[PDB]
Amino acid sequence: MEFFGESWKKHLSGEFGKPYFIKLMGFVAEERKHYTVYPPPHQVFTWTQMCDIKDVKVVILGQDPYHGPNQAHGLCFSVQRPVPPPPSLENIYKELSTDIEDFVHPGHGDLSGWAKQGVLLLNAVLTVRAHQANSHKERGWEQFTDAVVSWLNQNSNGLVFLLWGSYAQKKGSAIDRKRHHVLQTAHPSPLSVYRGFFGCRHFSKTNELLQKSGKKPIDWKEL
DNA sequence: TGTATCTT
DNA sequence: AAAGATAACA
Ligand SMILES: O=c1cc[nH]c(=O)[nH]1
Repeated sequence: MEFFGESWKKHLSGEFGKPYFIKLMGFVAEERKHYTVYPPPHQVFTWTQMCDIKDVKVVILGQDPYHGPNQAHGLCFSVQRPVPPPPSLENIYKELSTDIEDFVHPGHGDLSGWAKQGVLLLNAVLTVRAHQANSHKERGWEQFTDAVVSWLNQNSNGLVFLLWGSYAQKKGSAIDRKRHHVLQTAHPSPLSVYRGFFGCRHFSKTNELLQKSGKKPIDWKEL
């Protein structure tokens, strides 16, 4: 057992020996020697430990991890107990409450329950320097996460990609819009939420598009 | 202070 | 690229 889930390591292995990835890991390690980097080393790839790669039905793509202490744990927008849901997640829960009739605030912020159902909780960038949002962008993470999205685009059919925010939206051109469903809206952060996130209804829409492809819907309350 | 996105 | 401007709030 390790950082990468079995199936994900098998299909993403070709990236490890590539110059951009070797250099990206070197940079992250060098940042960790001078600064505090989120999430810790063992939780950078938690998004690979929740379900098998070919069991992925939905993909929620965010910007980068949370930049405050004990927040980011490798699943986009998630926080493990007893850490309270950060501003972005409180907004996600509010949208979920107006979108899904049965959804109520779960009293915690751990999104592992969605991830176990086949919802890939990925960020365009997988690490961040403490207190500095998007500090690790354009260092190599985008090419790695492009490889993840590309693999899913090529080897699967009828996936629902939820691209939240400008940076997450850059991956739109890596997805075949006729073979997969791409839903795009503003980032749930208070600084952008009013630009389309509130009222986007991505959760009910995902479940409707899944049932049209003959797949089982996501129980958003299973947390 | 702190939690995006468009403009210059 | 990076910083200013804009923008919404317990
Ligand atoms: O994981 C996270 C947290 C905040 N914002 C994101 O885009 N992703």
